[PDB]
Amino acid sequence: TTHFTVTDQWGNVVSYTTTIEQLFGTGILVPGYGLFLNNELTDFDAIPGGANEVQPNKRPLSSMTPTIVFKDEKPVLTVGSPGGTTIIASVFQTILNYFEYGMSLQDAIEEPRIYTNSLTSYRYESGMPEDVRRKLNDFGHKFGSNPVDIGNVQSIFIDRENKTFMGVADSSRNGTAVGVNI
Amino acid sequence: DKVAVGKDGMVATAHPLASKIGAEVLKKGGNAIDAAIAIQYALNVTEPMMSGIGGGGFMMVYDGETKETSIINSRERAPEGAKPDMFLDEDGKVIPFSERSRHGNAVGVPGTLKGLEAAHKKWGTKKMEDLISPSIKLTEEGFPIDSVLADAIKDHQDKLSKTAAKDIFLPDGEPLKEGDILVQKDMAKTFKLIRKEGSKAFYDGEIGRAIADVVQDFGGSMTPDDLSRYEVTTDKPIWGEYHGYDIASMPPPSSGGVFMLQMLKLIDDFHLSQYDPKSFEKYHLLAETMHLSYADRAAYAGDPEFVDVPLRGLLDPDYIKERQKLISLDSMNRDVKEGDPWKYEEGEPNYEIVPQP
Ligand SMILES: [Mg+2]
Ligand SMILES: [Mg+2]
Repeated sequence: TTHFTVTDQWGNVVSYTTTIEQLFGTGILVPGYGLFLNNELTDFDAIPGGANEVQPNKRPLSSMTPTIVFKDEKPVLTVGSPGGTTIIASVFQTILNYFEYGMSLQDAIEEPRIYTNSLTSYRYESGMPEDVRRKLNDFGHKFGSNPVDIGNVQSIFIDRENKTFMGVADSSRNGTAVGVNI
Repeated sequence: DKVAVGKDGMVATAHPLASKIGAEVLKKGGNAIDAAIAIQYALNVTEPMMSGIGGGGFMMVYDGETKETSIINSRERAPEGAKPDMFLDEDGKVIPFSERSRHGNAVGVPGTLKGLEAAHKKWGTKKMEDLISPSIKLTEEGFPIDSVLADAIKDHQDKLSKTAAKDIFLPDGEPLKEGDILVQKDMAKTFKLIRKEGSKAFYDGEIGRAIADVVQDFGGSMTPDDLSRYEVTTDKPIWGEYHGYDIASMPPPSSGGVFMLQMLKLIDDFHLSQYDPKSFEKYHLLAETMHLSYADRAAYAGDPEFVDVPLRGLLDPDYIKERQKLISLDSMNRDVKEGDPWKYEEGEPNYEIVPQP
């Protein structure tokens, strides 16, 4: 899964999340074509009979969450990330950090995240204070004994007041932001 | 650089060589969609484990101009031979994720190329020889691999060893290290062919047929028919308001939009910024909130052409209030079931709630 974003001088805004699922997908490479092939159908439920059971011609449920945020009919921010089912949680947290904490965009991105889907799945980014993790686990959580990076937000903020775009690439990988003038 | 500012465009992507080329496209007057397309090909070559024309995507765009917002939904579809229980062994037991993950049954009909064509034509104003050519150069003449790619190839030696991939990502018995030059001659072949005869190399060509071969060679049920049938779809966003902003996100068949909005709706009333960002309080309310939303996702989320997702119910003001009951600072909820959002939307589930592992 990767997420990227683009903004032009004629107002268009692109938030694009996109994947082959697992890294290298199934691993399969179309022979003598070099093309890697997705395992996406394993996003479908294994035991059948629920909303997200396998069906011919059906699409398996995704977690992808490319987003654009608008203040006053006009798009001001763009957010998205990879990270499997943790995506929902990354974007959620990025938006909180940026709009509820009033953090800079990069700061909101970099600010350590958690993720937890059930009582048996917990992850946290390095930065979670130890005293705090400990006191959480006393309370009934299961943040394990060592951290992991969660997700990869790329994002552009649209600055009317200064008439520019500010683009940021999450540190989790070697991504990059660059703007164009003239 | 990881942070930077510009007047007339901005591109931000996962790979430095993918950023780069989109920017070039904007500098030569190409629009954001043109550039996005270019980037996706570039990422396919430079970040091959992550994104690809052998996969799916969701492309959200704000228009010009018309000021409407839409999504090019190029998510893969299951071939007609797929079956609800294809992921069980003969004993009715779920097949190991490691096993399901490499099998032909896992492969959905790739839609990314069809999605690029949809986007370009709607908002395209370039090409369609220009935006894949620079990717052809990187595939043909190669580029040095970054750490993320280097690690991916190391961390997945064994999956890649079993496929045609091993020839080129596992040159002899080892995997390329950071800085090694990655050449994808065959991928360049395919990319050149994409530009020349258009997409239908893929949905009606060698390529489509060749994929049908391999999916079956690995156990899967994909035919060239399936590939010829595939078409992307356009979605209008799911919307939300939060903190006086207006949010456009992905609707079903993604779980992302609904539950990220629900996550915000749940957490909004808690005025989180009262607490320090690295405090017990924040973490606990986040954790509790995630449990609720993720439970809802596991019970109610699927492709809406086939199922009913209570979008209205899952975000109902009174539903949110009900569920927010279950989120306190004075203990952790251990009773983490799905809510009943159906009590707030008109309908009934056309499916059950089935546990997964
Ligand atoms: Mg506030
Ligand atoms: Mg980070």
